[PDB]
Amino acid sequence: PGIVELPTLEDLKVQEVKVSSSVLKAAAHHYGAQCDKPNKEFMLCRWEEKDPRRCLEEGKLVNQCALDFFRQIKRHCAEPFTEYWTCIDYSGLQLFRHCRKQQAKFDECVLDKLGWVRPDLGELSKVTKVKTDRPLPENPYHSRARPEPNPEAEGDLKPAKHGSRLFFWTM
Amino acid sequence: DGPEKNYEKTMAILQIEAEKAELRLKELEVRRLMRARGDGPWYQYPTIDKALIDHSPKTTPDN
Repeated sequence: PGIVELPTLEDLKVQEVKVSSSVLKAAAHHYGAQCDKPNKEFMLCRWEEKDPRRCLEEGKLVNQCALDFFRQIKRHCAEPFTEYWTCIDYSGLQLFRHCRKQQAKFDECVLDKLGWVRPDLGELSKVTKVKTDRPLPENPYHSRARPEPNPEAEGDLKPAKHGSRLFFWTM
Repeated sequence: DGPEKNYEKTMAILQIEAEKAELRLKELEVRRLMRARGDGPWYQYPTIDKALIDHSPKTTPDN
């Protein structure tokens, strides 16, 4: 019994970034490097509040920053990125292994056109510290008041009054 | 021996056994109450310990 509150359709009307999974995979490392702040803030909100109905604005801002990143890569390094993501898309598993020359062209293009460097191995998987300004959810699980603990057992022990007190056994 | 022998001995025996009797009655009543409500040192029943619960951030955010 209650209300399943749901934000109206207007709040979740994001611009809906539209690139295929192969295109996303091609720009994975550079996007993670130069877009880490919105992703990290949004995910910390998601993990702390534990309520996607609450951190929708961070979901907006992450999409805004992703679209800005893709607009920059469109404006500066369109051709190498296009060839690289097409060559990634050809593979069934989308492995970076086969596509290394196009990766080199894309990397040098973004390095000398947008000042970017790909993260080294394992750099993109380190736990980061975010400087979010939202408060800490006091009751993320919405837990009710806990039952009071049972009365604690304490006190000095003396011999049982009149022994066992079990039938004729006096002692 | 004198009658005071039996008199004082019966005093002690009667007092001790009366204490035993109403202690047994209190035992029965206390056992009934503690089994009915459980707000007592005994008749507690096992429950899952909380320290087994893991609180580390899982793969799914809103676990």
